[PDB]
Amino acid sequence: DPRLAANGLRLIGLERKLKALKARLHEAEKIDPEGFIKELDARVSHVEGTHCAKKEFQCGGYDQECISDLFVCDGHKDCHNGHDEAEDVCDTSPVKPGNIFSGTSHWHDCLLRSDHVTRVVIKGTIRRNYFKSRIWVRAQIESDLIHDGKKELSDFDSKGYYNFANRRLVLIPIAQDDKHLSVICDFDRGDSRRASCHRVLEGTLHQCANLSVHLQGHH
Amino acid sequence: DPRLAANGLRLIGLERKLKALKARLHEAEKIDPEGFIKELDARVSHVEGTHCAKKEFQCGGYDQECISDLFVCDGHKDCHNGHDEAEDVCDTSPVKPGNIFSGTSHWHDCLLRSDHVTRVVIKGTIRRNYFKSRIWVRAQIESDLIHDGKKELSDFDSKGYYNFANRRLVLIPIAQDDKHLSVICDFDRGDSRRASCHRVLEGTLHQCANLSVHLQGHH
Amino acid sequence: SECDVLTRLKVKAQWRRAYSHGHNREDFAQAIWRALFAQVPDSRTLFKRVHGHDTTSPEFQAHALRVLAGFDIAISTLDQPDALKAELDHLEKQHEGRHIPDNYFDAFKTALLHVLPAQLGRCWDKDAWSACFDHIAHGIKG
Amino acid sequence: TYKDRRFQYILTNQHLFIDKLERDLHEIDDEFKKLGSDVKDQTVRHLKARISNLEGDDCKEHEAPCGGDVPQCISDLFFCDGHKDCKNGRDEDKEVCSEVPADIGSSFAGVVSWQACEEATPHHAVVTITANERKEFFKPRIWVRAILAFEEEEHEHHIKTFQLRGYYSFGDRTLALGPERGTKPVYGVRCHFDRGDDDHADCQIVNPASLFVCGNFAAERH
Amino acid sequence: SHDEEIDKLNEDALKLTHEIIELQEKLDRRSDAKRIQRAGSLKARVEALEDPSCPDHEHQCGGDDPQCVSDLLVCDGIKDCRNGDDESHCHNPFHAGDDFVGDVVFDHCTKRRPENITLSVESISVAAFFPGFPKLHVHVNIHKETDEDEVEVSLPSDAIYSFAEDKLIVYPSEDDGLGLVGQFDGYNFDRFVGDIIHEASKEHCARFIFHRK
Ligand code: HEM
Ligand SMILES: *[C@@H]1O[C@H](CO)[C@@H](O)[C@H](O)[C@H]1NC(C)=O
Ligand SMILES: [C-]#N
Ligand SMILES: [Ca+2]
Ligand SMILES: [Ca+2]
Ligand SMILES: [Ca+2]
Ligand SMILES: [Ca+2]
Ligand SMILES: [Zn+2]
Ligand SMILES: [Zn+2]
Repeated sequence: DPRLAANGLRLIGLERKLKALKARLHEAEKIDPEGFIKELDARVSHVEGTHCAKKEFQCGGYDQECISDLFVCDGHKDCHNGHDEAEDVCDTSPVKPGNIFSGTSHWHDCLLRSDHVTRVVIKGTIRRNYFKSRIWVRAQIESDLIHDGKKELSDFDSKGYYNFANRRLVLIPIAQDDKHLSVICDFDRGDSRRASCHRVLEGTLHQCANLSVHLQGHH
Repeated sequence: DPRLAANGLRLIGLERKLKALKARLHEAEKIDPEGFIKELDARVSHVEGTHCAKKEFQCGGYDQECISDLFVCDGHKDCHNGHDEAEDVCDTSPVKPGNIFSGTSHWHDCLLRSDHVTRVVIKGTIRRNYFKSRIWVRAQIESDLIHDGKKELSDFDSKGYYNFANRRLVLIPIAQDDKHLSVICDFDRGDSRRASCHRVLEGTLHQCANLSVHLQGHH
Repeated sequence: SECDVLTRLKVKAQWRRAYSHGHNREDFAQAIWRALFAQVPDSRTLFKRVHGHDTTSPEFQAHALRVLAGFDIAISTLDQPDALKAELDHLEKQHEGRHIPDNYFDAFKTALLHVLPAQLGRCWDKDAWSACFDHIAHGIKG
Repeated sequence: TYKDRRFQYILTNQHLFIDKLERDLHEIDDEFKKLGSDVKDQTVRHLKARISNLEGDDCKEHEAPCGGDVPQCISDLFFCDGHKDCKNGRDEDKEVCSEVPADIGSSFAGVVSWQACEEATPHHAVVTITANERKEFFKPRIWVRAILAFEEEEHEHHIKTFQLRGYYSFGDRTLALGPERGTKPVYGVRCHFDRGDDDHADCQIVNPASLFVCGNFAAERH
Repeated sequence: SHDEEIDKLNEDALKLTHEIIELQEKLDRRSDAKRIQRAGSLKARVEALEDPSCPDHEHQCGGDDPQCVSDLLVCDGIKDCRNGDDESHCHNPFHAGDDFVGDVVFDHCTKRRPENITLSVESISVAAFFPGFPKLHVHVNIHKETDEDEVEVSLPSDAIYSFAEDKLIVYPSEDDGLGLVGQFDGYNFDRFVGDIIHEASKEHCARFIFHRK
């Protein structure tokens, strides 16, 4: 064995290296350039606003064409550039059943709670083939309250819709007169994983709490 | 490897040597032959005196020509040998702003203080291009007094000038009636780094303290 | 410096700027406390009753606020020497019996004098504050 | 110690050796960089296109080549209509059926050498697609509305503008334009996109009737 | 034979080494500290354009679950954010000996109206019991050469750094209401904007862009 042994050592080295790189993958996944830019595009676009009316959908990013939000993701090309039927626009995964969005609820009205976890749990979706403009969502709203020294879950069943055009999930409490506030989430972070939410009164849309959920998801 | 190994050992030796010499540099910097001789020249020249009047500047060292100190470093060659515009003469670094001269003040009049640190801190200089004979200096005078069991800083803002011909910095207290004594420093040690100072009364030039500052400089 | 009529006025105005707007008031208080306990951690034992072990507890919040209220009465009455003397006597009574070294009062002072300029961030006078605090603290000690 | 300095001595001049190697590598790489470069893919595409054009095809009038490895000719009317008529399906290739040369806002410009009709010296001509329509039941043509305009001097200030309508044919790779409805049969345009991309074309400004060539310009997409 | 085969082995091994280091370089490019920084700076500009997410005197912990925390509680060694953000900012951009050189943007209040200002950090004192607001002793160095004269100045000044606001506050040393405030990008730390403000009117009358020298 001349320097064949040396080459063997080199090979052990390469094995070690490969192991290390594979380890680096976990840390590499924590960086999403494309997603970062999509987020910034979202936030900047929010600061810009639009020239469209309420209940209207602006076609491109720079584009000047407006469309009724009743025509967004309905299966028909309504924009001169077809943006209203684009895949990013029409992505149905913000309300894919099984999704569990969790976040901290910060109250500043209505209720006198300290900061606490809230989960929006997507339980089901209906999308009529004759009206694809909206997805009808059913979900469970859970809240971990450390009310009286000990912990207690406060949950309720709710129903509403996800509207593609403004990327908004509205959930009002199913037959829950019992002073459970509605929730309104905007998937305005460039993805289908995070949303800026509020606990609101259904009738007036008055915001009683600030809530920011991320998907995390798995109990 | 014949005696190649031996030569390698020699090389390690040389490396070691080089390291040691580089270490000796620090100690070598503590010796300034040229500066030593410049100091002695200064001190001897002080013992000698001059044949010039007050407010006059003697040209060379041995040279017999005298000049008004209003003509020293004014941009015009006034000495037969141009000494009044020489670089050593016209060096402006004794009062380069940022300089912090520190020394021990020894009082023997006016105030009843024990020996204590004083700092002359050069804060600014103005040199008119129409009158370069003098530099107008602004400075802060600080004194660390261990007056009553604990330490306390006694500082004041001051203003004056550096005159090239007699190498003298005069600083009188800016609007400080508050019994702060003036300071007069002579850069008479051959350099721009050390000065023989006095705390004096401005009106009479009476010397209340002996003070010898060196540059050191960096708080 | 010393606690003049004038420098008392200055301290009073600055204290207005720092304390009078009940927003971050409990946070101001708690900052003072974190600094104090950082300097003299042995002093936490004096505050067992009021949960000195956890300065974020509601009981300790209530405490620090009570403190700042007392100190507020003291500052507010720097120009009303009769009232000042009264409040100082009251605080003194509330503090007698408790073995509190000058040590701890110096800790309190240093804490206050570091949180204050962080609060105001601008125009403030540490010498005036030093003088007047010394007056108030001397009042509380005896 | 001494053994430590021996080990460190070995480490020190392995790094030195690595540094030398690195310097030598940089020399060699620098020497390699001075061997010219590779070629612009556009220059190659256009060269290949020019060769292809010089080679021609055995197609009949109203036929166009499918392209590809085995030459086959099919009808004008069979390109990009959703059914594969070429043995290799090229008549439905996504590149062949690029509708970009007829896109709204597309403008092709270039300097014209005239041979008749206009007695002006070489100036630019620009033809701009202003509208289009591709009927879903007849996809082998894109019907277009265009405008032919001429570059004229700062002194003229009475520019001439010709409104045109016509089509783009995929197989021909041809933009054919004639006078708009009721607009004086003065000019027509024939552009052939034969440089291998959707961005250059050989145009002629012709008489709408005789197809007589009035002038030629090498069009470029701007 | 026993050399040709060995050489082929060494060759395949070199090529493998190359492919492996290539993967590593992709990994490195993705996580390149400079790139992440630039991203942070961009995000920061966007944040500047948005409405503040926190009350006037609070700090946004950031993250996918935002939270506001008192400015006085940032970098005091006690975790107040649920994500501990208040306790990981804590690297002071200024070190004893650092120089920053700022070039003028606009200026209509400073005495010398200089082209550039050098800010020299001389010392830093961090109270162990209050580490969130380090105190610096700095010198403001200016050198202006007009026709009538040449003026040089080195003004000793006291400063505070706020980790909460990523901000250097240099208190005036001369007899004008003129203080220097350096706002850091949040992610850069080799560049800040130095606004000169009247301690009283709060009026913003000069701006210099400072870079680490
Ligand atoms: C001038 C600064 C200070 C002020 C204004 C002040 C004021 C007060 C006030 C208002 C109370 C509330 C008493 C009550 O309402 O029953 C109190 C209690 C107390 N103080 Fe102070 N104080 C000061 C400094 C200190 C010092 C330095 C210490 C030593 C760490 C100290 C130790 C205590 C303790 C142990 C209590 C009672 C705690 C309890 O309720 O269990 N104080 N003080
Ligand atoms: C400041 O500006 C002057 C020119 O106006 C230049 O000569 C000098 O080097 C500059 N100093 C620094 C440190 O930028
Ligand atoms: C103080 N208690
Ligand atoms: Ca649609
Ligand atoms: Ca002269
Ligand atoms: Ca076909
Ligand atoms: Ca903290
Ligand atoms: Zn932060
Ligand atoms: Zn200084």
